[PDB]
Amino acid sequence: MKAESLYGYLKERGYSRTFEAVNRNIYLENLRKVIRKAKQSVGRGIRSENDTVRIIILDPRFPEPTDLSSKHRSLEHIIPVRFRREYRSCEILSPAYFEEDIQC
Amino acid sequence: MRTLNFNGKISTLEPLTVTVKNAVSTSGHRLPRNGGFNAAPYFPGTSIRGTLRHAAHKVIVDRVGLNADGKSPFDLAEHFMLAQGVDINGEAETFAPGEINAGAELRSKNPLISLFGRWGLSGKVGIGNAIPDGDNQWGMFGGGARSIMFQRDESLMEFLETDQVDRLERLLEEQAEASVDISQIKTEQDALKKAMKSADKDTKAELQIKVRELDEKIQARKDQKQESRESIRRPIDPYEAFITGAELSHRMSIKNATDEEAGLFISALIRFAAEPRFGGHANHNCGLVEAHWTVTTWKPGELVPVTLGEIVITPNGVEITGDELFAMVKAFNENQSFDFTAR
Amino acid sequence: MRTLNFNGKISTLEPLTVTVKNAVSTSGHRLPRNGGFNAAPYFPGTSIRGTLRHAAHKVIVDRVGLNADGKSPFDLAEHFMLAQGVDINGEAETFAPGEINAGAELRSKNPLISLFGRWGLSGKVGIGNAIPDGDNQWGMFGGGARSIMFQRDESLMEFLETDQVDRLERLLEEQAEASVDISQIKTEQDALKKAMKSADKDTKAELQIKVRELDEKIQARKDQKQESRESIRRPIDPYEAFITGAELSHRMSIKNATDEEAGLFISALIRFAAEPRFGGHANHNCGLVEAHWTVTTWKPGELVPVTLGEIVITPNGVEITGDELFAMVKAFNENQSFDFTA
Amino acid sequence: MLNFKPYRVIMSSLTPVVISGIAPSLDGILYEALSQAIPSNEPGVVLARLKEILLFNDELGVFHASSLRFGITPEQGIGATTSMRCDYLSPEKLSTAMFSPRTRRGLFTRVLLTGGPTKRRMTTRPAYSAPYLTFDFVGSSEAVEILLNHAHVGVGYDYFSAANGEFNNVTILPLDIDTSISNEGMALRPVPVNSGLNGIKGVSPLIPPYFVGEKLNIVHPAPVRTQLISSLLRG
DNA sequence: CCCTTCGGGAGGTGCATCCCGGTCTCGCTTGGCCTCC
DNA sequence: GGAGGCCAAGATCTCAATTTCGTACAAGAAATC
Repeated sequence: MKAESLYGYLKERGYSRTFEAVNRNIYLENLRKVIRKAKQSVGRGIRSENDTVRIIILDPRFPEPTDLSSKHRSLEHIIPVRFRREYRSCEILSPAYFEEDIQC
Repeated sequence: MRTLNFNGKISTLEPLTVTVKNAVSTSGHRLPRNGGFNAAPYFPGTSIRGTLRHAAHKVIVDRVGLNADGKSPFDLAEHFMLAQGVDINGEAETFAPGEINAGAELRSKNPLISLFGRWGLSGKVGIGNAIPDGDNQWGMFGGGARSIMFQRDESLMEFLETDQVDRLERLLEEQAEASVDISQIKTEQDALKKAMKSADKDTKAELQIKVRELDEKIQARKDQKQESRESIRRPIDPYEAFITGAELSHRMSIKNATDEEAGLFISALIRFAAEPRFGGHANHNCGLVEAHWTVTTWKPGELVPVTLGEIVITPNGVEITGDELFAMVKAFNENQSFDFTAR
Repeated sequence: MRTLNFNGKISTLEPLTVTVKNAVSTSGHRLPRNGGFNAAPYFPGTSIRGTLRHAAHKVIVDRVGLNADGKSPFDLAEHFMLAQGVDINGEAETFAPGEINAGAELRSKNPLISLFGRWGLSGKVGIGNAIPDGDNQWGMFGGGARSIMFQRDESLMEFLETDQVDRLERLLEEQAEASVDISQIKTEQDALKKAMKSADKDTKAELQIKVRELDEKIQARKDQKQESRESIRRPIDPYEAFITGAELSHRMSIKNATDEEAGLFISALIRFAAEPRFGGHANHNCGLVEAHWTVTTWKPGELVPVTLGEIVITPNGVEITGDELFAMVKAFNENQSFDFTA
Repeated sequence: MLNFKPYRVIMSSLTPVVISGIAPSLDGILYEALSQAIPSNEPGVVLARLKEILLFNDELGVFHASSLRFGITPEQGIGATTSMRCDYLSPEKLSTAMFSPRTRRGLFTRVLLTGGPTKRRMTTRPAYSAPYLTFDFVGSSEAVEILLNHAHVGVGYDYFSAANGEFNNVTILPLDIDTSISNEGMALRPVPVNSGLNGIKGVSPLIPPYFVGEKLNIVHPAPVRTQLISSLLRG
């Protein structure tokens, strides 16, 4: 209904964007709210310079380091820039089969 | 020579439906979708454009006048040229690419072809898709089931002679036996349709040919029914349609519209308002729509467009506001220099 | 001299489609995809660049106006120089190859040839592609069927005179029988394409020419139709477009920019907003777009973007924002020393 | 002059990449980006300012900016696509409102689009459509990231005109070993012949822009190089 | 101030269509021929 | 009589077919207009 009612807003204010467009805009806004909230969650981890936190993200949808085209790639921004190297080198609980594909 | 943008809404009076071969599949009848299975269905701009093109063709036929019996001077080739842009004679003047002012003479003397174009001639009129407003607003209408008339009311059975009553008996027994056999064959076919998913391309091939010959077996079983080829009693598959009262945002453009061509377009909208039917399933009165368009022109080089007027089509009439639209309609109506006849 | 990056979104008002030979195949009309069918389509930057070059050419034509005789001052040579940068009469300044910043005189006198280059003079406008933001923002739009008008509306038969009603009957007969004949020939053709897969190369020297002679027989049969060369009851193939209300990320840039060139570009955008159409299938109103471009520039020396304004093209109007963009437009409107001829 | 780190930049290729014989070097992309960022086309000053964001090998005369190497994922691979630039002489282009055609008896001489200097040029170029484009370079991540994200630069041929090889989602990951110039003696970018690095012989300037300056003999990598994206993100 | 009731029995079958009809092009030069300067 | 323009002719050929689906919550403070 936020998408529908916002579409009503844009329709009556004269802006021409279809309802699915407003759905997409609302989805992106919510996903950015999710990114901010998860950034807050990870910020709970480290508060003092001596803090050591083992963050376990058990969601399957958190983008893998190798999956740069993953749908929720923006969630990779949750990890602070400084700790992105350990994000790249991170232990995967349930990874997805890779191979040695000769066409490398 | 103005670029008229008709921006407006098509409210739906009776369900709006269309069967487009691409969208519909064996899963059922589905409306043309806005890019994906889980997408908002849209009424094709193709159907609206064709309906408006036939409305404009009828406008031109009535304007050119009807002879004593009622026949238009246009031949069949001209009617096809005007309504579908197809030249059956092949005499239609193909405009070799690079020809300056390609069809400017034809556009001047044929407003309808100028609007709706031809092969090798750009149609000034662009009729966009009608996208819905708000979630939902589409549903599976139609549906139901054809029913044996005599098994619903016995009073229609007093009108049949004994031989016809036994004919109905034979028809029903044949339908029952054919249904049982075809249902067994379709259960085997459905086992194959499950077996598809192990689609080793060779086994996919052989399985598909097996489904093909099962289909031929079904057709042969139905061909050996003396009385009725088709099962009389059968559920009607529902068709997806935009609900009654659905608001569908619609945008149309006439690029470089002369007053004559835009007058013809507005007259086509006026005549379409008499039978404002879009799409199919017209047996269920599907397609009736009331649509209101705001006509805005945009002088190139100016930051804002100016609203010439408004066209509202409702069951109570066609309301045209703005003197500009009236002047355009009158300019189209008062020009005698349209040789709609093929050269 | 400022590099103006127009970073912005194109919201699609009616489906946005483009026909590219490589993308389109026999399997159907598909958008350029940069990979397999599962890849993400993009609207070419070439189509947008050509459309905006056409818009700029029209702006130049209007600003120049018409002669006393009511004819554009541009001849075919000048028209093709401004429109597609091809020198037809071989009369153009063949700038030496190794000076990058060559043609400053032509760039000053001709801002259209400056923004969009000619052959041998690098253009200043790099118009990038409209990349979709989402995953399901394309679809097989169009599609339908060219229905025989008289088999849909019976009332249209009351207009046909009998000497044309029998002509219609003959046309339908010929269409039907020619179409079952073409169907049989196509069935032989696809059976032969199945047989190609068991190729031993003894038959293949014959099979492809056999296929070609079957296509020739198809063309002969189509020619045999006396009353209509092409079947009218055609199922129209769908074309792949970007969905209505598709948010496509668009990056456009002007390189180092005299106020006049940037003003010409902004005027071209203002004239394109009159008919904001990208791509073809204009019969279905395809291409109608509204786009908000944030005009950023680079700080002198520093590597940081400063936002100079916004170009919001919408059906309701063009909202040029930022005093500097207005200054560029005014500079282009003034400085009437431009000599677009040659 | 600033502290420079080995970085590997991986970006999503959005349009097919057209390679001008020699693989596009990241130093050329950065030179174009700087030419846009400092509004001046002089090679000397742009080069002088490129050294401040890229390491420059003085004894070798090349920038520490590896050539293009396509990152191919198990789902999408290096593909052969054609970058097609085609003249569209529309009816509106072919109209008296924009130009005065030469007239003969009031008929306008149609433009001969079939052939001749006024033809519909259908220029087809080979392009490579890989899911990812990768470069390696020894430089400041901040400046190169800003340039690649906001400067109007793509990978390949004439990104301004044809819009070839546009990219987004530029990701920079620091490397452990400098893999910009050399890797097990295999040259990863245009390097002079005398450097002792092996590869493919060619003629091109060592420093950008690669279309001005004497074309001296160089050894350059295979124009189309492919690596698994997993192997590239391993570091 | 009392005190809010247990239960009982939840379908049987039909029938799921037939059919169309899937385009032109064009990316080049060249001279032969046909009209104009 | 020379100079533009329209139109027909010229050798065979090179190649590959996806099969739809997002996202599923909590509470910070309060003289609110």
